[PDB]
Amino acid sequence: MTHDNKLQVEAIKRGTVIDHIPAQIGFKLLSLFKLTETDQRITIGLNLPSGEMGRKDLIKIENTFLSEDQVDQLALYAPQATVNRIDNYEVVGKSRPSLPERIDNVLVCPNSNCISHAEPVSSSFAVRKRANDIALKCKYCEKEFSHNVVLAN
Amino acid sequence: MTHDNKLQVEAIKRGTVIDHIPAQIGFKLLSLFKLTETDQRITIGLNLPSGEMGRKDLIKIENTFLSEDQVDQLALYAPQATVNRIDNYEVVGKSRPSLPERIDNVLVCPNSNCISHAEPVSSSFAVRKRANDIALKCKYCEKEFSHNVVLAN
Amino acid sequence: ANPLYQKHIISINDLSRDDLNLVLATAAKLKANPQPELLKHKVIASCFFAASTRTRLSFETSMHRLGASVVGFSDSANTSLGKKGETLADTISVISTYVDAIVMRHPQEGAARLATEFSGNVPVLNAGDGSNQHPTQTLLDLFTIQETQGRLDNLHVAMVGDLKYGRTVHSLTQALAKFDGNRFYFIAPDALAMPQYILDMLDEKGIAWSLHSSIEEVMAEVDILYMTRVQKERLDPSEYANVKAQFVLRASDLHNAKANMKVLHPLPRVDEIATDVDKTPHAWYFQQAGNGIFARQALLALVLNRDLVL
Amino acid sequence: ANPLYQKHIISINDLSRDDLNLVLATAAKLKANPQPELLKHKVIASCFFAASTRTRLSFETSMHRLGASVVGFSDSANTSLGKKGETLADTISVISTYVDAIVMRHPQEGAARLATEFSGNVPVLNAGDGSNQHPTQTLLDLFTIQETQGRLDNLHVAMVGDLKYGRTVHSLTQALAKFDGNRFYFIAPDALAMPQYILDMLDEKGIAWSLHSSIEEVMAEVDILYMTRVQKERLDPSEYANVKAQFVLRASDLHNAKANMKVLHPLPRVDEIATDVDKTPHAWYFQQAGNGIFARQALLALVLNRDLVL
Amino acid sequence: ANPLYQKHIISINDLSRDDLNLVLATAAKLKANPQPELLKHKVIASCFFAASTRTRLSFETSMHRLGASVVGFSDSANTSLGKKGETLADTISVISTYVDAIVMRHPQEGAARLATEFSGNVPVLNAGDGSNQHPTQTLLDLFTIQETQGRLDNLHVAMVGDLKYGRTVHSLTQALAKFDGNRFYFIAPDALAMPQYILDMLDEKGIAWSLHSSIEEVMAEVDILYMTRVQKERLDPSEYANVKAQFVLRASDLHNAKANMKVLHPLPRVDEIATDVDKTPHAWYFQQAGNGIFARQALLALVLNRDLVL
Amino acid sequence: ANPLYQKHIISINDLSRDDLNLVLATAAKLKANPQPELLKHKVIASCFFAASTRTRLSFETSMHRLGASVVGFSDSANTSLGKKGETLADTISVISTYVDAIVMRHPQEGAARLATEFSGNVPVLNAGDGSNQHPTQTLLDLFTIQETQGRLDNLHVAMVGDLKYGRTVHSLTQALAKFDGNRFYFIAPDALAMPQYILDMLDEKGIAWSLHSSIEEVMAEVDILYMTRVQKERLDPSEYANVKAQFVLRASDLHNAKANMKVLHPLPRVDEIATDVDKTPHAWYFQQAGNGIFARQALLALVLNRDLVL
Ligand SMILES: [Zn+2]
Ligand SMILES: [Zn+2]
Repeated sequence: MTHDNKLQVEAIKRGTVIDHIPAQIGFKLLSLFKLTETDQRITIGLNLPSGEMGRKDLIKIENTFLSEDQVDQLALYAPQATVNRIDNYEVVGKSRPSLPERIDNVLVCPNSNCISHAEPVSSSFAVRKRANDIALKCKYCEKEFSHNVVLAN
Repeated sequence: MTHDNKLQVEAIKRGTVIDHIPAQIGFKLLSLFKLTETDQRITIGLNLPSGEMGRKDLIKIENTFLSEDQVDQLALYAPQATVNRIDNYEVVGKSRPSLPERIDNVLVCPNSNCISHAEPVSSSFAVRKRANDIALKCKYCEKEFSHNVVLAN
Repeated sequence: ANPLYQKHIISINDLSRDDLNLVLATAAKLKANPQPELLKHKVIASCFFAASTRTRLSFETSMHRLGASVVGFSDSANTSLGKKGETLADTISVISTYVDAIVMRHPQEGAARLATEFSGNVPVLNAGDGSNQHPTQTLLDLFTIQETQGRLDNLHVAMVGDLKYGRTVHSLTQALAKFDGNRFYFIAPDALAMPQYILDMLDEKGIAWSLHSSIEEVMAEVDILYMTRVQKERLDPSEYANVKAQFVLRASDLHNAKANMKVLHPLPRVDEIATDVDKTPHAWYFQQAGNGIFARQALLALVLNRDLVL
Repeated sequence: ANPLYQKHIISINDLSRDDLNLVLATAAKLKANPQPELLKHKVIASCFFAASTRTRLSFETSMHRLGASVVGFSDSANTSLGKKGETLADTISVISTYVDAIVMRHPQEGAARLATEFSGNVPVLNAGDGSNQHPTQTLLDLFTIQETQGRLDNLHVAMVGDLKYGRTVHSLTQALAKFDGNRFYFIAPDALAMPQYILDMLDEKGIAWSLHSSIEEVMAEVDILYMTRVQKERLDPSEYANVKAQFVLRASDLHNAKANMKVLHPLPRVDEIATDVDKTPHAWYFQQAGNGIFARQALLALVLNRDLVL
Repeated sequence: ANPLYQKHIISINDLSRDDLNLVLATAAKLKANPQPELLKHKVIASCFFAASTRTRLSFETSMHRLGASVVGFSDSANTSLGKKGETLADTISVISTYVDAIVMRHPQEGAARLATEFSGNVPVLNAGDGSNQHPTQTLLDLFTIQETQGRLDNLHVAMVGDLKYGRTVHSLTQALAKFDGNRFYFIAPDALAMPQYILDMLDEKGIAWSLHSSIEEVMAEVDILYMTRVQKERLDPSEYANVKAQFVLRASDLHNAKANMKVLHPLPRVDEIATDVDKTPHAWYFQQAGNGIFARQALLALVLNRDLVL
Repeated sequence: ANPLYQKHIISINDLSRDDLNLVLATAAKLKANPQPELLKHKVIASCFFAASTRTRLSFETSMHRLGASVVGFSDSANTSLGKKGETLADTISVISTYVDAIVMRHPQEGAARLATEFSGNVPVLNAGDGSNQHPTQTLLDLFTIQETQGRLDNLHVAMVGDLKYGRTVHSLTQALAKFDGNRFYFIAPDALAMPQYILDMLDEKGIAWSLHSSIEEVMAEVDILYMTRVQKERLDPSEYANVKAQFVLRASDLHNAKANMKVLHPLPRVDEIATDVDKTPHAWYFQQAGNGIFARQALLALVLNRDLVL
């Protein structure tokens, strides 16, 4: 839905194309979800010319498809991203990030006494909405935190 | 310059173009020297078909130019990298990285008693070469390591 | 099998009202008809990375009363592992190769839950994981509320003191929230008030409760009086003194309390219950402590025993 | 009687290959068919003057699994004797008037051997006497090599890491030197190389071995991969880092290892085995730990039991 | 006879608005024209019965910057007098037969005032008496505040952090109440807010004071920013990380801020203040510390000398 | 402007051969003609975050021998800044607003260099930064070496003991490499020998250096004997007593020795040096310590004063 035509573009024969990523979320994603830990062709456009954002983020992964969960996983960060599957130079189906149920491996617990901190474990959080923020309850300390807080730099 | 496969692609207006980055280094560099932090259209060519050089990575930051030194920063990750200054779609000129004197705040002192860890100090190593091995010395603890030992991170 | 066979008891929230009733029932039975060779040949690990020789002794006592053998430790700054080298995973992993179940107390929250991921099949019971959970204490508690009240439903339950930093009160309330018609009284000092989330689950589940400043205010209606310690350390030793006089129970304070009214306390008390209360019938903290034995016997039996044959 | 009845297990050198086979055999049997009332009425002293709650717990667990009763302690700076007054002789002398056998860990070398001179008839088992010996660990070790390899003969055994300050590797090698056709690989950092005397007994007995710098160098031929901890404290925290990267095992490092190849480790590991190795079949350190239980059951049974009736 | 010759410095409330201005004037005189032979032949006792870094070093430095001689101690954990059996009284009773003035930090509330009663003629200065008073901190707070703004009057002063427990924060408040047209922004967690008594005097004084949720809520309205450090151990590690986010300062919070505006902190700072603030003009905590020299010099000067010629 | 006015003294490698000769010249001037009002009104901070006996006392004495004033601390085990939560940075950042120069010993490598970055204008002097540097020791080594031989050039210098870990031993080596015609005998255990990097620079420098098994092997060939203390805890108590015999010095080893020859040791000595050496002319370790006074005086002198009139 982004059309740059003075320095044209290419839409891969097959694989997934993640659209409308907000800017500076773009790196955050692939660093968070190791999408670059693959040898398949990847095309990344940073701070692109978007109609709605002006500066948007756009990942293109080749010969590669992501579970809905994968896609749902991205809701926290790019809640407006657009996963497009693609086969034979065509749009085999749009997709949308839906707030998961749980969030494993990427999150980090605010509780400095949680055992997930000193041991080799996968952070897991149950996801509940609260008409103001999403709440995340830690698998281990069972403490609940504002997503705003869990995502704290 | 440009990539394609029968179909166009981009050659950015002005700015530098790093190329011949070895496989799965382009990301590092992106995260490492944090080149993604601008607000200008970056283009990243991951696992591109080098064929001749195998399949190297490629970065194209537009409207941004590279200092003689940050080019040397990549001397340790992408020594075969090729950085081209680019104006009006064409190549005003290009350099190769040459070995730096000091590598600053990217490396980390293997010495666990180095003061450098706890403190709000940015690391700095002094780059020296012997045989085929490179030797970085801790500016603080003053301990010399092989480039293979400090290159975990 | 029984619903709890071979399951890990980690948090009070993981348990159902049925699961609760089942344990409470069993407890009554082992309290009633003792099965002293029931867990014979079984060897249980009593790992207290955190010292607490009230909980420990209870558990272990339980263990022997069912005929199990016991191995373990107390404070692992004496132990050889876990000060800088051994992870807890690697420790559980080794331990769970030669005991039949693990009871563990640990300073960090979520320590019992992590154990489960490395114990394989060996069941893990939480005897305290930092401020997180202490299920057995609550079990002990309910089983005493039940055995003295006759129910877990339609009670008038007052929790008093440090309601802010009292894991056992938050659990009790949650647990008690599993049953219906219950009415709550929260008599706490403002810096140490019942946390919001708890208050919301109440409002949410439709359970009635109200804040109060005076015990006296609400004595005549309470069946259960649950007391907590007001760890002065939790505040200004001068700002403590100022409030403390409002949340301390003297014998005299009980003169209008129901026949069935029972005063409860997790222990150790210190200043909040005057010793003249001991001398009264309402005093049930020691009894409540001893009931810890069946609560734990109950648990041990069900997790380790496929068929509870009573 | 059995060859080991009523004997003190002090050093691995005092044991014969027959004595070894006998224990290993027994171990397999108690692992196979458990005799849980075998050492009933027997009371065993678990004296750990040195804390080590991995060895201890094992032993004691063993003890209960044979029906013995257990008394003892851990770190005797808590104990009443031995800080300035009581000798170890006077301590063993008193202890050995009321227990059936003594298991003891001690900071000074030769402490277990001295015990024997004052225990009279009560058997003494060494659970570690300073840097000297730790026979049971080796027993544990062999019995795992055997049970997984199928033999103690004609093996390809690699020991890795701190070969200089690893009593358990020196013992293993000695023990393994009791059997024939064995081939050794010593992959250690020069400051921490396999001590000369050990190397001479090999050359002397005709056993083949060679030094190596890389695991990779020799992976494809090893049946047993015995890992040791490289206690950084043993050297410069900077000179440590420089070498450490050569004697650390990642999952990936094993890709050409035999089917039967088993990775071994006395524990606690920490940095030398990556956790991704756990996830593989070759990982046998936890299993090896659990085998500690039969090794020790084996021992206890034979020393205390005139006739092992299995 | 200067108004403070031979006078004791226990509590800030003991000092008039003039006494304040007096000290600061001196302090700025001395900052300009050093007089390093002023307290020559005087011998001062620096008795830190509690740890101090700034206070003990700044004081002794002040002591040498004027020619005085120092004797004293630090960490009287127990030793010989005070905590171990001798009464503070008796301590003082003898140290005042030794020196010309006494400086002391003490973990008990009001230790310094007590001293007063046994020093006879020798003045005592309060370096921190428990959770009570800390005048010389507050003096170096005021000087700095004035040094950077030009007035102690009619200011927009915002205090943040532990407004409930932070002595320096109440002290500072008390003193600024002595000047007019000063208004306060109290930006703290509700579980950690400005005690009501403070709030009352401000109102019995007519002083205006709001209450802000966050720092960048008031940012543009303030001249002085006063960051008190928040104690986590006084809080749940969960709770401590609950409000935390909006009581930490970072250079990005500073953009909307006036240029007149300075950030001071009594130090040490943990993480309440980000290091990027370190390189920003408003950053004035290290400077504030430097000025502790002059504030403390002036005081010593004033108490021990009839009057100066500066 | 003397070449070291206002300069920092972190590592010996930071000092030219001239800078060296410069200091020593001064040092010998000052030894002759004391100037005890030279650093009058300067206030120096002696911040020992690690224990020191010689270094902390010799320095402070040097400090008073020139009229300076001292403030500081020792054993900052944890207290208030540094080990307990405050960063060294912040520590320095405030102590440099207090004094004119800073002296510090610190257990971390490179703490002194870090300081450099936060002291602003105030010079820091390295009193021992972990296992890294110790210039002022080495300065008092060189002076003494020259005081007793007349040259720092063309010498037979033998170092013994822990040539692998002993900082002073490498430092000393580094500096003497700056002079010509100097040759080294490295007499240490192989498990404790001179690191190769040292060995390399000597060879990239053209310097001659052998390697001797024992002390009385080279005895007659040496002018200076440098005994570094061997650490047993870094060694097996068995091992430590294995080579030990040939790395201890006794008066009987001294007969073949030249008369020009002096034994120095950085101290403290344990038993590496027998007490009969104490009464022998070559014995020059106590003297060497006395000279630490002048070496340290000179330095302080030079760094803080424009230039002298001596
Ligand atoms: Zn957690
Ligand atoms: Zn370093």
